[PDB]
Amino acid sequence: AVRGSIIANMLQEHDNPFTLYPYDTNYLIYTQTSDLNKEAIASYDWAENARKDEVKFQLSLAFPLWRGILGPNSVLGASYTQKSWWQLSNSEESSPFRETNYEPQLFLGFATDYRFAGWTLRDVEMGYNHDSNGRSDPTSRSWNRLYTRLMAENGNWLVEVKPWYVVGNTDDNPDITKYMGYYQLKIGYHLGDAVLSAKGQYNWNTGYGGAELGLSYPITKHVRLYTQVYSGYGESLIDYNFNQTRVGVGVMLNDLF
Ligand SMILES: CCCCCCCCO[C@@H]1O[C@H](CO)[C@@H](O)[C@H](O)[C@H]1O
Ligand SMILES: CCCCCCCCO[C@@H]1O[C@H](CO)[C@@H](O)[C@H](O)[C@H]1O
Repeated sequence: AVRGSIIANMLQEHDNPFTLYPYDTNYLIYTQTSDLNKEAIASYDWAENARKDEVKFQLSLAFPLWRGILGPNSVLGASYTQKSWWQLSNSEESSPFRETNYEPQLFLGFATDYRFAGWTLRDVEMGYNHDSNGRSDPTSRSWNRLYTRLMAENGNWLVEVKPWYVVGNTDDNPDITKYMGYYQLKIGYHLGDAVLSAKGQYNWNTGYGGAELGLSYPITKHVRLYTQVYSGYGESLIDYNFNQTRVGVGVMLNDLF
């Protein structure tokens, strides 16, 4: 199976066409943020009654569009990642959604076997990424990136680097690279069935950035208990230039590996 190998997983054909493939993690946690960005969402009619406690979730799927496109162990794929912040408890304002980040990708991935002194480069993926919050001005955030995702493992460790280059219109947030940087590092450690993870981005030039620490353990064969702690800038597109520390607990399907 090869833990956390996204590309190798996509090559494994499913009998039922409706059985999709996981790309990033899939979870639904009840959170509590340190500070809520009302300044950015001031245009909303419920902005003032915004609660610091929100239901946060992430949906992430991969769709193999063409296997073996560039030889065996290669694939032309697509993926969809959605992160949503929901003011569920806020019954006073009809439980509105504060932000949703739609993140579809089109890539060319390869399942590899390169040795790096104990480590093994399992995935090499290169593609285009679109990320917008589907909002109308002034609360509209959006940016496009061309990237490369590398994944390597070493026993109970997993490391994934994802450098990128911004392409296209950045008018909705001209300085988004100031807070996001030029790459994303992800680390995962397997302590038996417990999975510890780290995911962050950092601009070494400006000093801005954010990080995410997570810990899961299986409830059953498919679901897991997940605890997350984000801290820094760029949690969501609307909060790309807003700093906050968020803690949440909930359920998770798949983790890093
Ligand atoms: C490494 C393989 C990458 C496959 C992703 C296909 C991206 C096609 O997508 C196109 O990419 C262009 C890049 O300059 C953009 O200018 C276009 O707006 C976008 O539609
Ligand atoms: C395979 C390992 C790839 C690591 C990706 C790191 C790339 C991030 O590197 C960044 O590049 C920018 C443009 O040159 C510089 O301005 C930044 O100072 C630098 O941090």
